[PDB]
Amino acid sequence: RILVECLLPNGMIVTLECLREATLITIKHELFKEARKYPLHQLLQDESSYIFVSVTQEAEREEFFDETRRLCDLRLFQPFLKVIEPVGNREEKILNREIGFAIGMPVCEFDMVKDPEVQDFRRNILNVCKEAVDLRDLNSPHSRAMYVYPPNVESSPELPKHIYNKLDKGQIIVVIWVIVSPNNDKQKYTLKINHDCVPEQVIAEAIRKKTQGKYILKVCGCDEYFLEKYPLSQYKYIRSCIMLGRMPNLMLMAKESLYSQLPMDCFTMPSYSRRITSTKSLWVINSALRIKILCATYVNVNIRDIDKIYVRTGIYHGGEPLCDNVNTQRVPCSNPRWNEWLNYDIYIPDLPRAARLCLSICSVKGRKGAKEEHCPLAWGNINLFDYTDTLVSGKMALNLWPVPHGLEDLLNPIGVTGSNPNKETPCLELEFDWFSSVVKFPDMSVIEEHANWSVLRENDKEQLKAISTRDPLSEITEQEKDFLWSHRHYCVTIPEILPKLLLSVKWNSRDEVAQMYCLVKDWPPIKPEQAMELLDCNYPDPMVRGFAVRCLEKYLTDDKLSQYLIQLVQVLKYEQYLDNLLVRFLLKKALTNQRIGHFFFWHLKSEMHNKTVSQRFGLLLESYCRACGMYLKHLNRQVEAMEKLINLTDILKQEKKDETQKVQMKFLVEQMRRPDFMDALQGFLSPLNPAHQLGNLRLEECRIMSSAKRPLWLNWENPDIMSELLFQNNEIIFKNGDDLRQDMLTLQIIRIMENIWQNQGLDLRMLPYGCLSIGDCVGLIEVVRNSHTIMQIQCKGGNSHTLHQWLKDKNKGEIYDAAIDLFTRSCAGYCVATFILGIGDRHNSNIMVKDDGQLFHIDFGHFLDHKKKRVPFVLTQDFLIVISKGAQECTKTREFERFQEMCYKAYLAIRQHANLFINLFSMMLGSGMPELQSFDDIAYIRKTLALDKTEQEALEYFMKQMNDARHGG
Amino acid sequence: NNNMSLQDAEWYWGDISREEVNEKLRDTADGTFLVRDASTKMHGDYTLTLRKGGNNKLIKIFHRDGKYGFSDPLTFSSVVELINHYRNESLAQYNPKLDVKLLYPVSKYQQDQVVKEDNIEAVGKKLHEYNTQFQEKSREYDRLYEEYTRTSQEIQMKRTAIEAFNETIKIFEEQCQTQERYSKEYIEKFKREGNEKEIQRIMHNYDKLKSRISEIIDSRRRLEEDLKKQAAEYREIDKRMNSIKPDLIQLRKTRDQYLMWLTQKGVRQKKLNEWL
Ligand SMILES: Cc1cc([C@@H](C)Nc2ccc(Cl)nc2C(=O)O)c2nc(N3Cc4ccncc4C3)n(C)c(=O)c2c1
Repeated sequence: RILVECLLPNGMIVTLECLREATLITIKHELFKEARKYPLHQLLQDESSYIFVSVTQEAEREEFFDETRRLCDLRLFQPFLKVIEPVGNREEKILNREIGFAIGMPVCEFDMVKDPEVQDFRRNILNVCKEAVDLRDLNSPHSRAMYVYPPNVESSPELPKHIYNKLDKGQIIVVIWVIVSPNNDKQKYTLKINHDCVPEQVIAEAIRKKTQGKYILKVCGCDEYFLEKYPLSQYKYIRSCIMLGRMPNLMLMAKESLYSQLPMDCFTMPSYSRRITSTKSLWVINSALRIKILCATYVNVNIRDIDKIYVRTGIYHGGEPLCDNVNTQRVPCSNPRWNEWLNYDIYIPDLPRAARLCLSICSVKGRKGAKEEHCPLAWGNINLFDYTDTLVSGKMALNLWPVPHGLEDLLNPIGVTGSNPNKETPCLELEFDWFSSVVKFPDMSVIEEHANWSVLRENDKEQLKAISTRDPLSEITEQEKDFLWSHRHYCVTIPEILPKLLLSVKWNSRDEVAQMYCLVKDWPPIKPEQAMELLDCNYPDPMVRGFAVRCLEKYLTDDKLSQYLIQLVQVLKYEQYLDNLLVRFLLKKALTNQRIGHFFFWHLKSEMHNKTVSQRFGLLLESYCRACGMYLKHLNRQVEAMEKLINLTDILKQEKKDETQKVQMKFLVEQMRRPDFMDALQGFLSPLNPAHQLGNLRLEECRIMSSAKRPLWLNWENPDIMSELLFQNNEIIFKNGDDLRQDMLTLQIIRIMENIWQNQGLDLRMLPYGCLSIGDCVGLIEVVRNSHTIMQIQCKGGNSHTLHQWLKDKNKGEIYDAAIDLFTRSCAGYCVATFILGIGDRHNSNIMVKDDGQLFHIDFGHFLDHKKKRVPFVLTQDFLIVISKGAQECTKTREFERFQEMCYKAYLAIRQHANLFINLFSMMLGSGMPELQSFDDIAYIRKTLALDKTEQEALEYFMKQMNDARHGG
Repeated sequence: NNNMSLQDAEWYWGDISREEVNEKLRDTADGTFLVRDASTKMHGDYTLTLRKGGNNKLIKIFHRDGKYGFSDPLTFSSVVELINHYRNESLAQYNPKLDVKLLYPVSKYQQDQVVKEDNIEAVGKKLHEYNTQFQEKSREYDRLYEEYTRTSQEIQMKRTAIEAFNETIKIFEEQCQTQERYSKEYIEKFKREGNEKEIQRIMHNYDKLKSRISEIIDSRRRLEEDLKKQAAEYREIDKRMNSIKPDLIQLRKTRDQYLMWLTQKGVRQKKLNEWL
């Protein structure tokens, strides 16, 4: 159904017509019969030995070695083909088109980059990729199954004694299914076993009751496996059936049926792998630092609104200046040329290894009195040493970046370094002083010589202890920096004081930095929760950041790495060179564990629209997708299904924007009925949980919601053979138009709060559902079954007693008391959690309640007070009537006094872990979220947790804020 | 007489937050200072904040038994005396690495007078003037920032399409250079012996190629003209945002200084959320 012009290899052109679902073999076969009716058809050869070549919509000249693709999958620019003979590696041209489809950009664009740091990274990162493929391939085929199906366990084998008491005498009852007959005879075997036996001792009893191992255990309904030896109660599945009163269902498979669905995969080195005097130390120069500003190419300023412009510079070591800033002279807006040496109060040998130049072009309006009005136009940052330890010399050109929305400072020391890859932007010319040689930064044997050149009981061990346990954003005076630095040899006794002793160093003094290096080299390791603080933007030094990465690689478990993977991907934007120890650590982990590799993929992929990071993250996606094995085909199917839904919902947003739910809901059933939409959106793994495999779509139930941005309710079958024990429908919201990064962070914090409360002796049950961000304001939301908003229950039930009558109607008699104690232990968690995070505008459209009484909050949006940078709670009298069991005096019962004791206990246990929550927000400052831009925006958490008060003055601050949110409306 | 009360000093600010002092020492000469209450909110602590070397230094004032000062030999009668001892002697007498004097005190009555007419009948109207003009600017700014990112994304689509034409045109022209030298001097001239092959097979073919080659060069040229026009409106929307951005910092400062000198100080008025 389209004319395709075909350029034969004898200078002749043809107009061939084909149907749009035709493979390349079909069109190629059809071409050399229509071509024998043309003049020089005896020069040609047989159809083989030829292939096609064309241009794609990403401006790529593409050779189609894969003859089974079809005419509509090609993404051509113009409808034409061309016959040539095949030059190139055939198995390698096929992998490059799969990799380029997953990450969203052609792999050929990386070859056309001339930066030698970029080309060093590409071939030097292939060394990590090879050492992992040898590691997940060592003891086979077991080691290959552990990679694909890794154990989802807890970090700790010991049960909280309040969880242990839900097991009678340390016994668990399990139901072990066995499919025996060829006609699916489902046998069940109920057992009772110690909570700490291993899965080879569980199987050993299921065989005696039915009358190396030959069998594995699987979770019925979701293809999770128990392969590695652990106590049974440490797997998160068995651990979550002990604290919910449910029964675990396990099915007894055979090893040969799992080992045989593992497709083998091999790693081969790419094409670019095969490809490819007198020096002065930094510490022998004797001169101040100076830089020359030549001119700016163009700036977009009006002549009748702005008087002058100038260039503002500064030297920085991670957010702090190393000297006072220096301006140029103010010139007229139409002649930006300065030709001016600027002089800095930094001496050349006193520059630290992570110094940067930060500059902006600024305008002066003034024009009214004396208080001049200054405003930045464009910013840019430069490293003063490059990735080979060389000080930068000679002329330089730099394209600048637009000011971030919501910023008014004059410099931007937290932005990225490098030129704007767009080139029709303001370009500023620079000039660095030349010292008749190549100048290198010293090496650490010369630095240890200098430390030993510039180089007893006490009773104030109690001042070092008080400083050690203080907030990561607490004030430090000048007297305490002098005190910390002079007692620096006894601080190795309080190993967790290292973050505070590093902010006492003078970094513009090479004598003090040399002594600090010798002191980090012998430092005792610290907990991975405390080493993650050393990886944000206040600690740029590379000797400090390698100490932090070494503490993670010894003490961070896969369980906690999954917990903290969002933050470990944002601090990649802070590293100053492409090749570094944090990127080698994270890539090693994602190539030995697909649960980690799955989410590592989607967190980098969702930020490829960002031009400040796209080349960094693109080179790293290229390296993962080249060694991930057979999992690149699963990812390719998830990218095709997501791109179908983005294209579909774009139609509903700007072509059906005004229509009604009848004409739109019929367009949707049209579009989804097409047989190509039906193959993309059916039979793929879920991105929210890659253990949940989606099946046949259920089109009758899919619908267009009436929420803000009109998301998609979608519904799949669970194709598992024992799906009936677990759920049977995967229901997912697709949303296109909302930023889902504040919700991922909110839902991650709540899952950390709950774990602190569970390990204290409290049972406040949270519901942190699934949420994933896949691109620029597009994402996926897990749906909870058997749940209603408070607003549905109030309308269906029609008053203030509606919710309590609904909740008794659903469960009668002996189980009315368990429905009341679960509504109460749930409402106390979301009451404390939403106060600490600053989450407001809670109403009956964004609070939901299950059938069994449990409660949860949804659709958070803005978390800190981003609006004001009181509205008493309106459902207060409705939840009081539930908490007091429908009594008459709600606020005076013994049941309401236990509601308050649980909130007080939960508030004071989060306040004991305030440093963990300060750091998780600090690691997100360059993320790009508008609520979280400076260290001034994290100050909200220090107010609600009352960190400057004492423990009794804080609790009275909580009681006084809750009383102000009482009955209200 | 230079030892007045600490509550009437110009450089004393009471209880203001740490992040509200960072908005007053931002890009000021080395030697600017003020004093406030310590963050603990226990009275008699008095942290001093000094600007020096591009940074904000933070120095504690101790209170042994009616004395004041920096170190343990507290030898001053009061804070106002201590501040005056160092407005004439450099701070190198305390720390040699801190060679600077207290030069430029951040006064409270220099900028608080930026507002005038402490009536409530006046400033309510002057607050109404600014709160209307301020938020009318933000309705004109954040509209432009919306048109700015949309014009940026359409510039980038066009530039990729121009690269798609350049690679497409590059293979036709190499396809007509094999039409002749590969075939049209050694098969056409050799066998020209009264054939009907010439005018149809070779000529008619090669003349529908050139009709197709130039039709591609006419769509590239039509797109290249909408990119020049599209890159000119993108610089006019970036000039206008550069002249609105300065006007809109001045309004917020002249507008917020009203809310915190008459409506919250001159009268405890819950009408401020009702004025607006
Ligand atoms: C039954 C009930 C009572 C209250 C408050 C009004 N009463 C107390 C709470 C704890 C204690 Cl220990 N005592 C009291 C007391 O009044 O004595 C609630 N408060 C919230 N809030 C409050 C708040 C403040 C600031 N930002 C966000 C938020 C969300 N929610 C989301 C609730 O479901 C809720 C439920």
